[PDB]
Amino acid sequence: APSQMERSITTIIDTFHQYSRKEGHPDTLSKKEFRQMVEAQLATFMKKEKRNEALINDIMEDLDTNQDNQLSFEECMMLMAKLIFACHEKLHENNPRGHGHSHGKGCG
Amino acid sequence: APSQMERSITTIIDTFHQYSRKEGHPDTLSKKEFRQMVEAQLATFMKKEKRNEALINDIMEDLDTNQDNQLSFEECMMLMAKLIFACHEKLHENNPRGHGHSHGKGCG
Ligand SMILES: [Ca+2]
Ligand SMILES: [Ca+2]
Ligand SMILES: [Ca+2]
Ligand SMILES: [Ca+2]
Ligand SMILES: [Zn+2]
Ligand SMILES: [Zn+2]
Ligand SMILES: [Zn+2]
Ligand SMILES: [Zn+2]
Repeated sequence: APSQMERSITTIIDTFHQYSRKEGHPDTLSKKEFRQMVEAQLATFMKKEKRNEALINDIMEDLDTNQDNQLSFEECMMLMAKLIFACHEKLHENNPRGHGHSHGKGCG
Repeated sequence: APSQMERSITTIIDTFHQYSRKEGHPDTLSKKEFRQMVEAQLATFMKKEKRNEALINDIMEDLDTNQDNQLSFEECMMLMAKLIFACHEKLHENNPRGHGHSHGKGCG
């Protein structure tokens, strides 16, 4: 049976395809598809981005490294990598040591 | 509420910590912790590695880029990146177009 780790990897890919298949090339994200994905799937991790079209505009341009106005899977995974690392760092910030009790924030 | 994508990112980090916290430094994987994680969490994605200590030995040495005999989070995420890309490619191989029906293999 698929492990928690394998399920998580598959779900990341499935989520990308849920938005990439809507219009244009079915394996790339148009601006509209990327914004939809960010607002629906990263509304907590990218809370300031969902309500701010401005930062989404910067991020699309940063990720679109071949300047073809769509995000390939490989281009979009640069964002996933940044999010994973940021979440790891924030998880540690929210779980300080030495309090003799647990914390439950996770990452934000 | 956390999205499927956010849940997947958190679960990846939680799975790393489930094995990194067992011994030694609580935020790095010893050889024993890494092998345990691979055998328990990547038994399908890395099916040939779980039953083959040999390939796990190569992978640990490839990932341990500072040669300190443990995998940091950053070092271990190089493996996660390779797995995500490999799963994406295999998902496409298992879902050929033009058959007029669905396929259900996912990635392996
Ligand atoms: Ca598309
Ligand atoms: Ca592009
Ligand atoms: Ca450890
Ligand atoms: Ca190391
Ligand atoms: Zn794809
Ligand atoms: Zn506290
Ligand atoms: Zn950690
Ligand atoms: Zn078929």
